[PDB]
Amino acid sequence: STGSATTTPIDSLDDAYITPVQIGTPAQTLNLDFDTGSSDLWVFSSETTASEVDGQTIYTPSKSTTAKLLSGATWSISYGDGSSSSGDVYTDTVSVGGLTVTGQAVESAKKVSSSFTEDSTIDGLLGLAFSTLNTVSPTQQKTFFDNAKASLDSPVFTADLGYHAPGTYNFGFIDTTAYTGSITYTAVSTKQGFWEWTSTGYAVGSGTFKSTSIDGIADTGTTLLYLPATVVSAYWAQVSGAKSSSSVGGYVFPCSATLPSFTFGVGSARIVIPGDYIDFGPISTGSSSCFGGIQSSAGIGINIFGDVALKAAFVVFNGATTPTLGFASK
Repeated sequence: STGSATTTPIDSLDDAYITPVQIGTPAQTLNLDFDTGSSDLWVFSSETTASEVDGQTIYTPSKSTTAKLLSGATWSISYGDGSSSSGDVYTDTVSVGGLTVTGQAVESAKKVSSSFTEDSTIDGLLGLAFSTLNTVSPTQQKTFFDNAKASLDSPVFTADLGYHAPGTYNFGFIDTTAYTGSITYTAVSTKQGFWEWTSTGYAVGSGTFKSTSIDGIADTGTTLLYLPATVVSAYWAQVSGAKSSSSVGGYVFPCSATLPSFTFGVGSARIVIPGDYIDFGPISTGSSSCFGGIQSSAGIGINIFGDVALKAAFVVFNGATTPTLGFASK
């Protein structure tokens, strides 16, 4: 089997991407944030505290003939940005882009943090990291990909995120028309439950490539590119007037700037992030100070190849017995 679904930015800045997902019978379609950095499929639901729902589409298990309460199971998760959610668990039929899993754990939110309430466009998350990170207790549950894997034509999914445009998540096949040149594959460590890999270095604009190992995660659920402070300083030093602002919470730059590209290494291959991808616009409405899309990972504790990086590439998440990551230009 295979699946193919379009993923769409939630706003003009590509702050996140949503992908329609069919849950239950009859289908209830919710727009979920596909997150390769976590492993819970959770949704706004009829059980969510009413004051914490503000425009989201909810899953109502009582209207689904295939929903079954997973007795005794609860979940609770916290994300890198400090947002959180928690609740109980149903199993139900879940389809993405024509690919169907029966008995998928669908984590129903009783509580969500303000950040989620305030984003009317995201109806939940669909985790695509390794199932070892799943938070369901007392019986840990498998991700959608883990459940689908054995049925897929090939045990892979691909992320093809757009810059200010829709893109695609494919399950079970590699669309050879969706990228240019070759896909370069690189080793993955699953020891922390993430798609963790080591980039071979970087360049700023037309500068010389610096060979250096940068360990980090491929995380579709993180907006920006978070890298070591040395790397980030070298990038922003090439932008006149750029500075790290403690009050704003990272590097800002004059909105009148033309940003240089940033290149990252995948083995001997190179992925080029155009400068425009690094512009996240005014820090507040009407400001001439703009927020940068490359930020320091110092104090996160891990480097994160988020959407800013991933949207510059066609990315293969290879879930073979020994998982790997593949990157191609496009």
